[PDB]
Amino acid sequence: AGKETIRQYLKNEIKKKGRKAVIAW
Repeated sequence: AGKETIRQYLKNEIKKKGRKAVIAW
């Protein structure tokens, strides 16, 4: 869980694909 909030949840294991969750959805 991202309770380690950096578990990789800070990256969603994707950075949502590169923080794309805005660097490009």
